[PDB]
Amino acid sequence: GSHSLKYFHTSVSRPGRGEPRFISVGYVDDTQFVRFDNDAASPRMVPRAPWMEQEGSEYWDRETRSARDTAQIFRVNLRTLRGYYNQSEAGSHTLQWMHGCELGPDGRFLRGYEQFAYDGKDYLTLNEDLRSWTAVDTAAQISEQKSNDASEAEHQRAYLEDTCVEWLHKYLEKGKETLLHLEPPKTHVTHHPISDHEATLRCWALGFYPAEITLTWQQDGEGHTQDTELVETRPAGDGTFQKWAAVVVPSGEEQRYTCHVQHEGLPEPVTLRWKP
Amino acid sequence: GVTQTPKFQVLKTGQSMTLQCAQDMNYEYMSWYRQDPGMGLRLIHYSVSAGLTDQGEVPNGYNVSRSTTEDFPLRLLSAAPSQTSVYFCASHRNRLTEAFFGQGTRLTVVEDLKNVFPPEVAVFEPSEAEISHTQKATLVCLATGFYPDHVELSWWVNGKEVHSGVCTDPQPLKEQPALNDSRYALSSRLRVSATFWQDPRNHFRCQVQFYGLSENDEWTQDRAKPVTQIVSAEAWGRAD
Amino acid sequence: MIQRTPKIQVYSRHPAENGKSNFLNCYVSGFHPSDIEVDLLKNGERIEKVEHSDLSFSKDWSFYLLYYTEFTPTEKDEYACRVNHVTLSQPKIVKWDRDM
Amino acid sequence: KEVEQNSGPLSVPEGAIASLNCTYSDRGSVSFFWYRQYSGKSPELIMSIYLNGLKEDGRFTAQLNKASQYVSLLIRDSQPSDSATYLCAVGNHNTGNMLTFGGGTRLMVKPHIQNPDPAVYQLRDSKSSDKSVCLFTDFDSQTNVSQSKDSDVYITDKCVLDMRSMDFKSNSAVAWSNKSDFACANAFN
Amino acid sequence: ILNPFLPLL
Repeated sequence: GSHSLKYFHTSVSRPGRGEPRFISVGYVDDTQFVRFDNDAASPRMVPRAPWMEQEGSEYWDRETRSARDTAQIFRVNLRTLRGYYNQSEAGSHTLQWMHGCELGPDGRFLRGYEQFAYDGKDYLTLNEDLRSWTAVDTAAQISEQKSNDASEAEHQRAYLEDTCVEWLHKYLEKGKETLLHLEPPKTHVTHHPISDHEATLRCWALGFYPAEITLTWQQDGEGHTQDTELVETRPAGDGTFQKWAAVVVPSGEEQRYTCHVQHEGLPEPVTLRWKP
Repeated sequence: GVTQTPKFQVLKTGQSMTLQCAQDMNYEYMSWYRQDPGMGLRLIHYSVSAGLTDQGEVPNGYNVSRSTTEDFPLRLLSAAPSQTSVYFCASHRNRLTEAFFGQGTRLTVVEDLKNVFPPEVAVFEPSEAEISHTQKATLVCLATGFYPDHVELSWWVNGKEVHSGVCTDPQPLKEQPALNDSRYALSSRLRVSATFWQDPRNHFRCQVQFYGLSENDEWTQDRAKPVTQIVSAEAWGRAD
Repeated sequence: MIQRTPKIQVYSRHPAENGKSNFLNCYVSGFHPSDIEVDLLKNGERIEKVEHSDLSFSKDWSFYLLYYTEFTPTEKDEYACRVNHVTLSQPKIVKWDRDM
Repeated sequence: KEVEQNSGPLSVPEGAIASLNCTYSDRGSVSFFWYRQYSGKSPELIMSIYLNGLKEDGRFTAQLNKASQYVSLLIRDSQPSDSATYLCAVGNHNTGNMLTFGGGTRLMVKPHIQNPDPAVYQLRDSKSSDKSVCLFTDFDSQTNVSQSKDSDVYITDKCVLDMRSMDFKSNSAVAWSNKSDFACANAFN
Repeated sequence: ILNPFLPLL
């Protein structure tokens, strides 16, 4: 619901070219705040958000140790899954792991999730109850059994219900101005003649946070099926996001066309028109 | 699933040795702890995977290495009395989950091998005042002058080992509380009905397993070699 | 063994003004596996001060990355993004159009 | 220490409930364990706990409270075999050093002696040695046995034996000396 | 913070 702490882990095997590549990133809501990358002499976990620049070495030392422990086990697991599926030792393969916790409006735990993927496809999922697993196949069933025997669910639930929630609180406090004080879209319409008798109206939403947004074109305030191209929401590179929506319109009929923007950072949905 | 050797061991101040630890489970994490008598376990060294090592709380005196996933030898560089202790090896799936310990190693560091002595054993027969007044008979076994404190006492009745009616002291006594190389005493009790005791075909044996010196240790003295050995004593029942 | 070809967009952080400093973005997403080459071109030449973001992925496991560099657009200079990935026979080159 | 347990020892009457407690100093701890150790043997795991609240397994209940930084163990219906050292261990995620153990709490389950008859007997050697030990027996579980005040006289601790088929428990301590001065009659004072 | 608890597949 209200807020989340998620991590995304990628390990890629390179047999013959040393140990697997391992990258780990952490997000609060839509804001990345830490990263660990083992392509380096001594890879450390490092900050990726200015509100994380004021943590002491106790943070970085632990997170670095914890990151390296993760890389290690992901190496081991990459080996195991290669066996399970009897693949050649020459092949490069990808094990991914996402997990997160969400707060409800009361600031308390609402839900938790966790999911492994091998070569870009679900492998093993922690169920909603956080007490058991779903395996996609015979190999993943071997993994289910081993995690049952090891009480892995119980350990994951402690992380997700408790530790994860408690640090999310800390992070939301340290990045309050960015995470709670949202950034609404700066919003404008541009105009691009296609021919003699038609033009593209392009509705821009720029500089918005979080990433979730809706841009709609309407015709005399009603839903039309003209040509309406919508680009995928993209990062601005500074922590905010961008999107545009476009319609082709009969030249001279531009002002029958309104763009509607919805975003969590706006007091109210906004409406926008070409300004010649 | 964790094989640790040796079970017992005596060392002279200044010797080195290696304690073995093997795991079958192929876990990444292995550890060494030690425990002094009546105390907690304290972590010596550990290893998060093949070819990595770190120091625990009490690294001093010891080295470790992790060539393979499977084995994690501990190495006493130069033996000292303060390293007299019980040493436990462990394996772990994760850094912070359950530790699965080995059977342990009891290690006594002694200033000279001519302090080591096997125990004398004696069986003491029930009091007739006890038989009269209670209709029960308590035999006492008593093991004397052993060192180091590495013994296991058992009771055998008619050649089969017994546990019912039996009771061994928790720890032994120092014969010479003053001396730092004091030899030890240890007592036990077997209690049986008067009736059972008074059948003289009934055979009572107190067996005391001792752990001393190995073949390849060196003995340079009059007395025989305080080698690993059983020392027994026996009584038969008695009509009166 | 899933393989998905990257989607690409090229764009400035801010609306382009000739002579004004800015950032040039190439956004690749939707791809798997994660190995990818991305470069930003000025008049066909590889720019060298190009940075990129930390590899992350979507709900569907498909990866995304942002490559970016400081730049000052002019009417004359042409900018593009070169992408290659196991799923492409040949580099995909995508021209920066400032209206998009 | 980082992990605090009282060393005790603690008594519990047989059949009664035993409670053991453990505190730890570092809020960053995330795993908690109760191990049991029978004298000079390897710790055997009783229970693991990671979520706040209660966890039950047979006669054993563990309570974890991370806000107050304690774990406890409760033993229902205490048996002789529950006599042991109970070791508390935490996983401190801030420091990373595998599991950290407390100093251990030693628990003695004490059975009720049905018909106490404190007596001292004297035992002759099975070989002609003329040697003898003194046996203090059949006292109650609240009687403690004082340590030797004489450097030439040896007195053991007390231990309890169980004549299973007789449904009968006796306490016992042994005493002996080299001096011929030595009378059993007043050995155990 | 990262998850301390790492499944072995």
